[PDB]
Amino acid sequence: GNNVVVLGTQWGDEGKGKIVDLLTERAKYVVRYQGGHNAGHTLVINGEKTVLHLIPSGILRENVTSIIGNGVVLSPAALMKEMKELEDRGIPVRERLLLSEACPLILDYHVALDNAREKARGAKAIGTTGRGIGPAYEDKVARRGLRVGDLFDKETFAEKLKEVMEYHNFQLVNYYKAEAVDYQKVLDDTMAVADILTSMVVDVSDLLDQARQRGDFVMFEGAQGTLLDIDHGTYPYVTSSNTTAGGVATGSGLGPRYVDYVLGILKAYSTRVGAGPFPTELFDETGEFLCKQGNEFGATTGRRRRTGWLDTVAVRRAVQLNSLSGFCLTKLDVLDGLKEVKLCVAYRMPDGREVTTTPLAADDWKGVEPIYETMPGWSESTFGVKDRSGLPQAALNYIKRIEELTGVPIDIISTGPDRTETMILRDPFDA
Amino acid sequence: GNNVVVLGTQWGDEGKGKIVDLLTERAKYVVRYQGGHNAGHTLVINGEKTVLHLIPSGILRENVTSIIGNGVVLSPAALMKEMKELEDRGIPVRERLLLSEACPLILDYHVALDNAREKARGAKAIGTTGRGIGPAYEDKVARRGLRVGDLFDKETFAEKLKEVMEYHNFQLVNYYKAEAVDYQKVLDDTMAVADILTSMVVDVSDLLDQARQRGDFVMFEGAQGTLLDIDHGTYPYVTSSNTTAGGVATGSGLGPRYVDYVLGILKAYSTRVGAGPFPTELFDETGEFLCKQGNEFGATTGRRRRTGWLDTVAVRRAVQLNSLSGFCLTKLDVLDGLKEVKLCVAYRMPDGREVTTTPLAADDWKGVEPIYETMPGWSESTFGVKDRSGLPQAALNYIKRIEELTGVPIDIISTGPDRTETMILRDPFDA
Ligand SMILES: Nc1nc2c(ncn2[C@@H]2O[C@H](COP(=O)(O)OP(=O)(O)O)[C@@H](O)[C@H]2O)c(=O)[nH]1
Ligand SMILES: Nc1nc2c(ncn2[C@@H]2O[C@H](COP(=O)(O)OP(=O)(O)O)[C@@H](O)[C@H]2O)c(=O)[nH]1
Ligand SMILES: O=P(O)(O)OC[C@H]1O[C@@H](n2cnc3c(OP(=O)(O)O)ncnc32)[C@H](O)[C@@H]1O
Ligand SMILES: O=P(O)(O)OC[C@H]1O[C@@H](n2cnc3c(OP(=O)(O)O)ncnc32)[C@H](O)[C@@H]1O
Ligand SMILES: O=CN(O)CC(=O)O
Ligand SMILES: O=CN(O)CC(=O)O
Ligand SMILES: [Mg+2]
Ligand SMILES: [Mg+2]
Repeated sequence: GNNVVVLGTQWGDEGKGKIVDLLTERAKYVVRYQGGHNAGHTLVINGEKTVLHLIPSGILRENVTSIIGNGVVLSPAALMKEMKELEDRGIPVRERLLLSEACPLILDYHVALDNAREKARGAKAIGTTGRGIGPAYEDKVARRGLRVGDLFDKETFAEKLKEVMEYHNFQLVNYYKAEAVDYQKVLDDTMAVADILTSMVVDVSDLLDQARQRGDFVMFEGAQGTLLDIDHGTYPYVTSSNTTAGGVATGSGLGPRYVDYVLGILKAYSTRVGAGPFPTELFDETGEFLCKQGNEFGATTGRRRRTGWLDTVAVRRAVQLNSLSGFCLTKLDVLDGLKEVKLCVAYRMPDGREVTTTPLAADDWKGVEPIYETMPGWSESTFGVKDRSGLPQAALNYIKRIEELTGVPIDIISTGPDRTETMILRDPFDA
Repeated sequence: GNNVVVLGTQWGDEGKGKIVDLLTERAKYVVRYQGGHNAGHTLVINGEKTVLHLIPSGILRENVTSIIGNGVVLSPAALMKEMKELEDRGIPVRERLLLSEACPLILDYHVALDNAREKARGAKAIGTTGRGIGPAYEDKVARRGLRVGDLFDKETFAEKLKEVMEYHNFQLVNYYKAEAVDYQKVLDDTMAVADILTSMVVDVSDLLDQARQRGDFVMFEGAQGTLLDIDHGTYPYVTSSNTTAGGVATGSGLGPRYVDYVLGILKAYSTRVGAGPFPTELFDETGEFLCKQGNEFGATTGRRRRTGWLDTVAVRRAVQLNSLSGFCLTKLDVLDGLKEVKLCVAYRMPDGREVTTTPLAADDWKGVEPIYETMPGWSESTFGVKDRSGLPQAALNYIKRIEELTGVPIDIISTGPDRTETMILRDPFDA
C-alpha cells in the first residue's frame, strides 16, 4: 500500500523510530501526526545511535521529506535544540523538514502548567513526561492557543502571546502558588527562532492530497501507543492526543479513506512508563530481567520502564481500534534464554467472569487479573537474526501463537536495535 | 459500502439530520462521533418536524440502534430533556439509544466557563452556541474531566466531582469575577439521572468491530461542518472537535480502514452562524432572500444564519480532508426564481495572486476575495421534485458545474425538508 501507518500497539516504546527508519528507504514522506516531544524514538544505524523526539524518523534518509503535521503540538525550543544537534552531525534538517502552520505551539508556561497540575494531583499524578503536552492541547481545544500560523505577524503574536500568558500567569501564581513565567523571555526566545521555523511551513493536507494522487509512498509515524490514547486509553493515565490510527487523518489532513496499510508495532513483552493499569506487570527476577535485557529506560525522561508479559487481550483492542493490517514483532532477541514465556490470553474480572475484551477507563481495570498460556522459552540466540530459519522453533511457535490469538499476521520481526537486524516477511508498501 | 459517513462539507447546517434519517432505512446503527448538543438537526417526516441535538438522527426508525460514541461530549441534562420530549411523542428513546462509557460529561460549570470565556473575548468572541462544549473538551484533553464511566461508582464520582468544581469555581469567582456554580445542585441533578444514563452504556468500539464483521450497515452522522474543524477549520472561529472524516474513528473506535463511503452534505448556497471568515458572504437583497427563502435560522440558538454563494474553493478543501465519495446537494429548491446564481471558483489573495486553495487560520483569510462564475438561475419550481427530469436545465447545469469543479459526483439531490422530497441517484450503501 502507498500510504503506510506505523504506530504503537501497546503503551509506547514498542520500537517505532527504528521501524520507521527501516521502512522509509522507499518513502517520499514521513509524517508525524500527534504527540510532541514526549516521544523518544531510538534509531541505530551501523551502531550509531539517534534519539528523535519531535523530528520525524525519516530525517536521516536524504531522499525522504520529513513532515510535522497539524496534530503535533510543536515546541519551538525543542525543535531548535534537536535541529542543532542533528546539524552538527551532518544532517541538514532545514532542508529535509517541513511543518504545518496549524500546529499549536508549546511554550514555557505550558511546562509550568504541566508541572503545576502534576504537583496538584499528588499521589495520583499521571507521570507525564514533564514536557508541556497536556496544556498545549487544552489551549488548542480551548481556542486560546497559539499556532505556527500566529508567528506570520510578529506584532499580533506579542499581542496574542501577552493575553494568554497573562491568563495562565494568574492561575499559576494565584492558584498553584507557583512562580510566574516571564512574558518577555518567552517572546524573545521565540522571536529568535521564528524565521527558521517559519521557513519550513507548507500546506501539509494539500501536499498529501497531491502526494496521494501521484501515488507517492507515504509513511505515517505514530507516537506513544494505543492504550495511551486520550479517548480509548486507560483514562486519565493517558497522553492527550489520539494515538490510535484515526489520529492520522485528523492529525495530517489526509482523507481517512487513503490509509492503505496499518503496521502495528508489537514489542514481544510489555512496558509502561507513567502510572496506570498494567495487568501483566512483573515485579520479580523475570521482570527485572526484562528491563535489564531490553535496556528498558525511557528514551525521553530516562525513567525506568515497567515490564510485563505480552498482553494479547490488550493487544486485541489495538487490532480493532487501528484496523491493523499486520504486526511487526520487536525485541524477540530479548526473550532469549528464558526457560519459558507467557501470553495473557484473557482477563479474570473481579466479579468472577472470564473476559477477553479490556476495560476502558483506568478505574475499571482496578482489580482485573490475567489468565496466561505458558510456553517454552529458548536458549539459542535470536539476536541479529535476519531469517526465520535462524529462529528456533520455540520462537516460531511463540510467533505463530500471537498470530493465532490476534488474527493478524506478523509481517516483520526485529532481532536487534540496528536497522538491519530485521526480517521483512511482507513489506507494507508492496501490500 | 457498509460503513457510510454523512458529514457537513461547509460550516454546519447543510442538512445532515434530514439525510441521516433518510438513508438509515437500511441501517442497523447510526453513530454520532463528535460535538455535543451544539448541533441542531431538523428532520421532517410527513410534515412533522423534529430537531435533534445530542440524540442521533436514526432515533425515529424503530429498526435502527442509535449510538452516542466516545467522541461526543455528553450533557446528562440535555440527554434527559430530549429523551422526555421524544418519549412523550411515542419514541421509546431508552430502547433505541446506546452510549459510550468514554464520553466526557458536560455539566453546568462547563456552561459558566463557556459563557465566562465568551465574555472575556469581548468583540472577538467566537459566537459559541452557549452550551458548554469547549470547556468539556478542554477538561477531556486535560485528563481532569469526568466521563460516563465515572458514574459507575457514585461515591468516587462526588469525590471527583468536588475537586473539579472546586478547581473551576476558583477561576470563575476569582478570575472572571463570575458567580460560582453550586457543587450540590450539580451532584443532585446528575444523580437523579445516572441510573437511566448508565443503563444505555455499551462498549461502542467492540460493538462496531462486531457489526463490521457481520457486514451490518452502519451510518456515521457528523455534526458541525468541515470549516469548523478544531484543526483544519478557520481557527479559532471553529468548534472544539474534529468535524472532518478522521474524527469518525477517533470518535467511535472503528479502525479508520473501515470507512467505505463518505457522503458530503453540500447546501447549494453557503451559511455560517458564529463569527469567522466567510468569503462568499452576501449582505444584500440576495443574501436576505437566501436567509428568508431557506428559513436560515439556527436550529439550536435561533440565531440568524449568514448566507452567501456556494464556495467551491472552500468545498474543495472538504473533498480532500474527508476523502469524499460523493455529494448530496441540499436546498436546490431554495435557489428557485433567482435570475442568476454564482459559484466561487478561486480566491484573489491580498498580494495579488489568484489561488484555488483556502487559507488555514482565520487571520490568514482576512483580506481574501472570491472570483465567481456567474450562471443562469431558473424560474421553474424544483421544490419537492423527486426526479432530475423535473429539474430545469439551468438547475442541471449548475449541478453538473459543481461536479466539474470538485471532481466528486453529486449522488443525491434534496428538494425540500421532508424526508421524501429527495432524489437518490446513487445510494451510498450499495456502493
Ligand atoms: N534488543 C532489541 N532492541 C530493540 C529492538 N528494536 C528496537 N530496539 C530498541 O528498543 C528500544 C525501543 O525504544 P524507543 O526507542 O523509545 O521506542 P519507540 O518510541 O517506539 O521508537 C530502543 O532502545 C531501541 O533501540 C529489537 O528488535 N531488539
Ligand atoms: N427548502 C429546503 N429545506 C431543507 C432541505 N433539506 C433540509 N432542509 C431544511 O434546512 C435546514 C437544515 O438545517 P439543520 O437542520 O440545522 O441542518 P443539519 O445540522 O445539517 O441537520 C433545516 O431547516 C431543514 O429542515 C431541502 O432540500 N430544501
Ligand atoms: O502528558 P504526557 O507527557 O504525554 O504523559 C502522559 C502519559 O503518557 C506517557 N508517555 C508519554 N510519552 C510516551 C512515550 O513516547 P514514545 O513511545 O513515542 O517514545 N512512550 C511511552 N509513554 C509515554 C507518560 O509516561 C504518561 O504516563
Ligand atoms: O463551541 P461551539 O458552541 O461549538 O461554537 C463554536 C462555533 O461553531 C458554531 N456552531 C456550533 N455548532 C454548530 C452547528 O451544528 P449543526 O451544523 O450540526 O447543526 N452548526 C453550525 N454552526 C455551529 C458556532 O456557531 C461557533 O461559531
Ligand atoms: O521513548 C519514550 N519514553 O520511554 C517516554 C519517557 O521517557 O517518559
Ligand atoms: O443547527 C445548528 N445551528 O444552526 C447552530 C446554532 O443554533 O447556533
Ligand atoms: Mg519511545
Ligand atoms: Mg444544523
